[PDB]
Amino acid sequence: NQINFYKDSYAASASKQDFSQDPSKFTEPVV
Amino acid sequence: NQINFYKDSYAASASKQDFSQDPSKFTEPVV
Amino acid sequence: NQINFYKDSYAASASKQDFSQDPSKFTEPVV
Amino acid sequence: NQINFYKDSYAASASKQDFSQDPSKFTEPVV
Amino acid sequence: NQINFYKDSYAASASKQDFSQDPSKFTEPVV
Amino acid sequence: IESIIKTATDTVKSEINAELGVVPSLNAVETGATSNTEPEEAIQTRTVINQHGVSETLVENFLSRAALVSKRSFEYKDHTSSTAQTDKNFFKWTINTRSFVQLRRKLELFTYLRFDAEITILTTVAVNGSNNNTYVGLPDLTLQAMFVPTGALTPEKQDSFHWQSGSNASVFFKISDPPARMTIPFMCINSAYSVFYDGFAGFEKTGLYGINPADTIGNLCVRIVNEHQPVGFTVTVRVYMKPKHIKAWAPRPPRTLPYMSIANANYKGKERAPNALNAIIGNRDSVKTMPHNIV
Amino acid sequence: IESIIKTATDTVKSEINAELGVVPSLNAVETGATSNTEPEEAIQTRTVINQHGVSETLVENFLSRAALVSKRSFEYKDHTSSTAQTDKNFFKWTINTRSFVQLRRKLELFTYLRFDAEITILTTVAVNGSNNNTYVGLPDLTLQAMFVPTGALTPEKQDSFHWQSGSNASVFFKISDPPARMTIPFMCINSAYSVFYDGFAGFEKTGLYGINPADTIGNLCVRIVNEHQPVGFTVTVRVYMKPKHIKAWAPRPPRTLPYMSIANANYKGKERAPNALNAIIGNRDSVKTMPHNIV
Amino acid sequence: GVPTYLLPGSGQFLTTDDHSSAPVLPCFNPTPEMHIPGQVRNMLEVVQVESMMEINNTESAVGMERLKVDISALTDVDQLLFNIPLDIQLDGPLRNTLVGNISRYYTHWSGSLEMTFMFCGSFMATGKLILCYTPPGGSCPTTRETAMLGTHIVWDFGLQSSITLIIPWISGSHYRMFNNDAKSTNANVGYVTCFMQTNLIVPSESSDTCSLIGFIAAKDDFSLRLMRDSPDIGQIDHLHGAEAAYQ
Amino acid sequence: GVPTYLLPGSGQFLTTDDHSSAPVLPCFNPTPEMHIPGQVRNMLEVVQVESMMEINNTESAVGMERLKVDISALTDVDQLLFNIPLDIQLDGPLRNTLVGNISRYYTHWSGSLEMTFMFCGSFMATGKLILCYTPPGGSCPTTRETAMLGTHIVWDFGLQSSITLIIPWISGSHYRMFNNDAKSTNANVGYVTCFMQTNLIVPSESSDTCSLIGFIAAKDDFSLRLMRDSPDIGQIDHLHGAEAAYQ
Repeated sequence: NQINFYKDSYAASASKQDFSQDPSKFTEPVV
Repeated sequence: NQINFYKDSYAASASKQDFSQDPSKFTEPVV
Repeated sequence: NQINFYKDSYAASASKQDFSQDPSKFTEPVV
Repeated sequence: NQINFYKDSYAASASKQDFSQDPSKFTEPVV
Repeated sequence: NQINFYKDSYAASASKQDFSQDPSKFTEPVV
Repeated sequence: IESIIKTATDTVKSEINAELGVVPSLNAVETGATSNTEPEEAIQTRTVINQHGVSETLVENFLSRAALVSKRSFEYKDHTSSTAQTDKNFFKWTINTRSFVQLRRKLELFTYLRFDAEITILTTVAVNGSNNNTYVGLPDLTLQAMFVPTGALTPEKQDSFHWQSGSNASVFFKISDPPARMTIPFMCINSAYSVFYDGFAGFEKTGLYGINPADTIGNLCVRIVNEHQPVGFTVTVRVYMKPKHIKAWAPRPPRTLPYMSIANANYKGKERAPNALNAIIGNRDSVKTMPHNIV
Repeated sequence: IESIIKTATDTVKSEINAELGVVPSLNAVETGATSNTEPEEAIQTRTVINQHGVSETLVENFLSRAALVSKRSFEYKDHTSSTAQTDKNFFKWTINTRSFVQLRRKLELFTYLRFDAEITILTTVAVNGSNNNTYVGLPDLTLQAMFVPTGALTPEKQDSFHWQSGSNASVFFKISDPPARMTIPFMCINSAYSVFYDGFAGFEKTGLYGINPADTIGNLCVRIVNEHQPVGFTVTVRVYMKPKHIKAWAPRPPRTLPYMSIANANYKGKERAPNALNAIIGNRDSVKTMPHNIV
Repeated sequence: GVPTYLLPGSGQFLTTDDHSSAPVLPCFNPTPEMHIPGQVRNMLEVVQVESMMEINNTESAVGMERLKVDISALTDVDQLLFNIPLDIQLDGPLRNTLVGNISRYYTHWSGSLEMTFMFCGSFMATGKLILCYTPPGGSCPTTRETAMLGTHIVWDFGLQSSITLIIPWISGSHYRMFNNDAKSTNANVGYVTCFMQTNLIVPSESSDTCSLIGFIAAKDDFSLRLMRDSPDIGQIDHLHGAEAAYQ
Repeated sequence: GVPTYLLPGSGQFLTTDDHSSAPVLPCFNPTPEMHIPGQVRNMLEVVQVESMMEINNTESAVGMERLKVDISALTDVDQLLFNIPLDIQLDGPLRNTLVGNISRYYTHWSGSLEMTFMFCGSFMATGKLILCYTPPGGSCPTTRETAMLGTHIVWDFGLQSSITLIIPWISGSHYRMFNNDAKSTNANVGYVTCFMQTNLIVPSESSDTCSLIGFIAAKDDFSLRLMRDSPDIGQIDHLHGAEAAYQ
């Protein structure tokens, strides 16, 4: 699904695959 | 035969492959 | 050599590969 | 390196790969 | 990442992969 | 149930089945449709293998025909000079199926459809003849097509500063170009588009009837990016939606009468038959009088 | 921690949990947000499997919407005849997010963002009507868009000989064409773009406040390649930046007041509520008086 | 790859294309699909169900009295009750059917037609009745002996009170079309003619206006092919709400 | 490969495209990423945190006095303290929340809302207090007995000094939208109504202007869908620095 034919890693598709997230940084910033 | 190069599953080709169908829902809606 | 990316079998390339032929239908239509 | 997607062998890329050559046809056309 | 479909090796992509380098040619040109 | 049929079903050979105690043809209408198949009774069939096309009559094949949903021939000029609610180089088309009766009838075949709207925006230019201007070429205007959900503020001008599109979905496509093949997804908070809605949008009693609040996709605000030309053109933006990824529910009677309003299903037929209120089918001279007869 | 969640979390069945000694709902605000989930207390929930869309509300999905950052309708004519600081067929737009408030608010949601700027330059032509010129067709100008880093000398003319681009990045794209989909990388000497910068750019006391020297990407000098036409056009170059490859840090209060300046975050709200200085939210008639009520 | 030549069929919006299209909403997760009842994965499921024809296509039959047909106790034998032009496209009794409105979207149609007629009479209303379907090639019959030679079926009313005649698929071609010329080999399906067999016997206390309700459905071999645009609706002007949804 | 036909969706700048784009800097190695704190990989992490509503949406409440609500020792029982239009889009108390400003970027919103109210009073300021959330379908309640039938929770102030009411996700659809018509089945979330339960008991040395600070957060099932452009900001003119960053 990626048509990145350029030689730079920044010029790829918009990576909408960072599904992992840590809400405890802002919701529960204790101990 | 699918040229879906986008990152969304909705943006694919028109799926004309749902050959399975249940006519007894509307023809014989009994028992 | 076929770039048929459509979902219909009729929309493919012009099949110029039917090399088999029976000339005895019209040349010798006997017995 | 060949993008010949047509059904004819003549319509391919210009074959610049015939490296073999016999100069003795014209240089030494004897015996 | 290379879309070199031509028959010449010079006509390829700009090879930004020559990471190896010898700085001692110009920094320390001794012994 | 569990039918994965791809072709039409073959009929088998039927014989003289004159049997006492059971009968195929005398069915009961007052449950549903009948189960009297062709080799069961009423004919002595032959075994014919049926290889007929069922893919062409698929519901996705029925409904993924890109038909018109909004044709706006908005006038592209220096609207500033003199314009009142005159599509000042942009129209805020609220996305409704119901404007054009062909695809409206196709989607009002079914109560519920989950689909993705492959929206193709074909835009044509015509030089307006009210000012007696010359042809002077058809310009290649880049035409922004911003889809705003409901709740987002629709723009009020051509340069309304709501065309920045920080989070709004928009395409920037010229006219001397292929049309904007864009796919708006299943933009419904429910699991289907209630094409028919026997309910009111608001919780108040004075809400408008038949408009599902779940099916308010939003507005497709289409504008002209570049500034006004000295010669006026009539930019006609035709948005065609191809219901793609079709999942349909509860098929319905098709709309026989001509449509009247977008927001509701109000009806008034033609002045006589056909497709009239008192006569949907065109009348014959008598019950036994037969039309279109070879003699 | 270690949450790799892709869908919304399912709630479990809750019973009568009336237990002495511990309580879920009475939390402490004065640490942070609370941990009282739905089946813990305050409701007797049902086990519902939650399959809702979380990919659409990803921070990359939030921020990779290509919105406007500079709209310059520079006048393309023989500027030589008569022009003073009038965009002589070229403008030296210093690359700042802050010009258009939609994407400015989207990027000022976060203190820090490492991203690659997918810059799409959509250019539209309009014949200027001050000279009462005819339409005479919209020309297909090749439009050079040179991105110069800081320290590089910006050009001063259309044919300024700084458009040679021996090392400067530039694209040469026409208008009767798709727009220049170019990606400017993470052009920051720090590991993120400090969208907010509580500091001064220079080491001197008279430096300008809020402009990060690390976030000076440079100028995007956009010019017209070919020479001046006898008929003047208004070339409107709209650069749209899609924050791609999004990594965001420290989410912030969104900007409620209307923006005032690009270089700083100076504020003045509307003259009454909503979005005013003394009242961000539009006022109700009383504390117990409830607006938008179905009766 | 890099060497790409544009086909003649480029830049064309083929309304019936299936090419993938850019997602406007980029990481948009749609609503989870619930098990809604009545999913129709094929229109041939809609056509396989019953649908009334308007047998009284009559100016006297206004409104409700078009679906039903008032047959009475005629004093003559072998009498014609009604004839149905089995023409789905020629705005006949069928047009307004789920086998006919959907097949008006399709240029080609095939498959055996179902012909189910119910008797909306009293329980003491008795009498045999014959549903003659004749293949095309001649005129529509008006007498019993010239119509019983075709596909006919005798229906005593009895207890189940509904017969299902099956129209067989007789055609030289594989798909009867809707050429808008009923009298066309490739368009005419035939004529379904209804006759008295042993007359409608009704008592004195029962009404002598006993009523037949017919239905035409499709069978499992029915198929529609080239999809056209149904001539049922007509947008001669813009509907209400146009120039207002635009606002 | 070589045979390529252009799609109808070609040459279109879909603002929400993800297609790879030419690198302007060709072998540009970016800055190495350091472990900066507070990475937000999903906005639903921002919405899951507390945010004050402006309960006093009042012309007398100027500036600082909008977040707090001055409740006193009323001499009547079952008295209404305040009602919150749980409308994120209709510029209500919520609009100015991290669950509301971010959901004003999204046409669709779903998930259970958190409703955490803290008591900014003295330690000797005591009294039970009830947070009634009613599902939509009727009017906003003004009395206790017609509001305790909904989602209510009794809050003695005690030691922790903050309750967290949880708004449950009651909707016919899967996602309440922001249709800008609060009174819409698909838009109304309901009404959160606050009542006296056992009255605010305060001593003489404590002030009889005891203050409630509320917050609305999101839960782990909350989700926003179709992304729109928040109506909070308005660029009716060019900002300062425009025509100067251009210079």
